[PDB]
Amino acid sequence: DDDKLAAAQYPVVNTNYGKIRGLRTPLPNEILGPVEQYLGVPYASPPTGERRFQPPEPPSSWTGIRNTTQFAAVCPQHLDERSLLHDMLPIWFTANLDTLMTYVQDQNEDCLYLNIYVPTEDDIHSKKPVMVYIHGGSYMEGTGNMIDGSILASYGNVIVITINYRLGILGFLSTGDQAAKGNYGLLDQIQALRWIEENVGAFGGDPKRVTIFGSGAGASCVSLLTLSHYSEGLFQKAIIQSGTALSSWAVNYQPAKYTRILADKVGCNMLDTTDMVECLRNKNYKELIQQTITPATYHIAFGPVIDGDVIPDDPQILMEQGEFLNYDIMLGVNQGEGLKFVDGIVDNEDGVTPNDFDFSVSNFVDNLYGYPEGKDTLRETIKFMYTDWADKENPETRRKTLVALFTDHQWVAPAVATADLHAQYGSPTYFYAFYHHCQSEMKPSWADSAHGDEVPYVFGIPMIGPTELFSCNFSKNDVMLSAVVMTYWTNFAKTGDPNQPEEVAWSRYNPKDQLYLHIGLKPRVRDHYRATKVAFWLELVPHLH
Amino acid sequence: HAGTTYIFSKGGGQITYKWPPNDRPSTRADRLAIGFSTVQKEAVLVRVDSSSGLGDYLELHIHQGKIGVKFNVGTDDIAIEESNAIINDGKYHVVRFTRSGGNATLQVDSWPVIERYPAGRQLTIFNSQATIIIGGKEQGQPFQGQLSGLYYNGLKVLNMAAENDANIAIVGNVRLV
Ligand SMILES: [Ca+2]
Repeated sequence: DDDKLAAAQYPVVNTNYGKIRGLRTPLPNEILGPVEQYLGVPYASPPTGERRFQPPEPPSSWTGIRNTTQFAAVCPQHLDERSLLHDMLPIWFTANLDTLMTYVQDQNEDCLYLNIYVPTEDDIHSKKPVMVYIHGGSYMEGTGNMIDGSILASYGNVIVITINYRLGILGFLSTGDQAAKGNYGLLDQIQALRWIEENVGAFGGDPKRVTIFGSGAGASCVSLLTLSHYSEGLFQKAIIQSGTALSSWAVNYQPAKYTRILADKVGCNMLDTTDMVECLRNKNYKELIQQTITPATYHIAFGPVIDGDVIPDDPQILMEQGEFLNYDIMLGVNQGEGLKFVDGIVDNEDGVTPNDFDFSVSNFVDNLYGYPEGKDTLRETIKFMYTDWADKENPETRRKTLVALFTDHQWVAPAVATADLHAQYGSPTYFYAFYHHCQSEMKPSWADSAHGDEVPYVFGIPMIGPTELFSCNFSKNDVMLSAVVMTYWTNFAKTGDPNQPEEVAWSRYNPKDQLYLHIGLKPRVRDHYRATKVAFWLELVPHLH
Repeated sequence: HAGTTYIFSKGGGQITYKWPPNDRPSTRADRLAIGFSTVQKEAVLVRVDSSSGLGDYLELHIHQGKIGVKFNVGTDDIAIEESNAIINDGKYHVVRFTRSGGNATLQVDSWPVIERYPAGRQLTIFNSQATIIIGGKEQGQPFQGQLSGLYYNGLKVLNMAAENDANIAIVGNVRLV
């Protein structure tokens, strides 16, 4: 409010931690305004030297102005071109990867930073809502910086915020006791929200209208957050896309042993916890990550522990009955999340063969349900359930059934409880099954919408001449869908009803009816998404032992 | 009574809040405060009932002439009464309330802070707080005295009972002093 032009070219927003000077930028699209950008802003104090493996304390303070105009480095991550967590990342990553790494190089442990996108338009019909994005993967990778919010930010006139949070070995290491309780990542996340809660007002924001939303493995955090002593107050509505806190790879039940594999494999042999944690602390943002620690097929090595506090009991037991507050929750899973499940076993004809179908079910019952040694029944049941007795032979049908298992058993089936349990206790619960996807190379021609295909439609990339990451040939429809998507996502964040603030009626999910939304090219509302098959996994299965 | 006063009477005489169905908080901690004066043997004084399908509830009740709380947030029913007191006489008392999960804390006007800590392992949260039934008429056992100056999680129940704001529902033998 003095140097009119030059000071409105890149603004100057008073935080409680100083003044930050940001950056105004327009967008390429025709019907899309500019958006103020405050890239690389700090929400905590560098988890440095001492702090490492300890929860995050506030950021510091300056005077004058601070140039917040470029994404700061991200956390400890090393990505073995393969020998990563392959099977549960998002398709647009497990390949493409190559130059999806303009955000790899430039890694400093001093990493806790967030980005702010604010819409320029004057709403003089009131303070705009907010949307904090927890980015996924399998923990131990990634950044908020690879997804640009501005497109969403602008379209819905809502503030969008990507964050960076501690990662993997730096961010989730647990002895399982005292010297390193665990869950450091979702805790910076928590501080990100408590920073936001405090400051977002001074940009243009309404801390009573904060919505946290994630990409699946990031949705993990967002679902896990519903359940914390710590979360209450910092957000109101959550959108939980493509998975939950019950996925086999949501919660780490034995960081006991997987810290012992790394301890021994770093000259840190001491057999007393508090002695050992001071060892790893005095190693390096290096070394410790360059270690290959293999989790057990379909688990994680470094991830959220049930410590006793931040995560107080088993997500299943917490959800199972009480203990979350009341979150206005919108969750849903994509059609063929699994896909990566049928790797290699699909011929260049286009299907999977029977005595390859069987070895898959039996390297499923074998992997996931180890120990029961009943199983076999399970196995011959599992594979009875997932064969089409109309087209008993037809090997394309047998390919689809396979991915459809995994898909059911890792996202849909769990995402229907959670969706069931939230309706059960007060929360309004809106639900969606994502069917459409942008189709390109990397992702075969037959793949239905696989895990993580939901993203670019939620962030509006079809209003922009594609990208690395999202190298797909976009149509006019993809645009028209993203429009319907971002309006449903936005309106939800603005109110508690994707509909309300030229389309179809969504309507709330609620175990009597079970209405879901069928987000495809024409959205129609259906009911009981996969009932028979979800009821399989969540009923006659734990019926054993 | 040193606030927006309200009387209570013979026959049928009970009030009903109704939270807006999409808006049913559920907290870790509840903070009730309300100062009364009765003359009745058995009764129900107040009650938040959650919703349907939910046995979570919180019920101050005039059993034996001892205004005493009884509540289930999840597992078993907790209950903090002060079972020594013939206080149901017509006299006025300012009976406050604290809760953090299973841990709770009652305190009549100035006497001691009688508090329970069920050792089992209680559940932390109420669920779907919907309707606040001050009167005990719909419980089966009614109450005949009064209340005033109400406070509840920072939501003034009986300043808003006289404003006639949207959500209140007053059907009983009752007054305002
Ligand atoms: Ca409960």
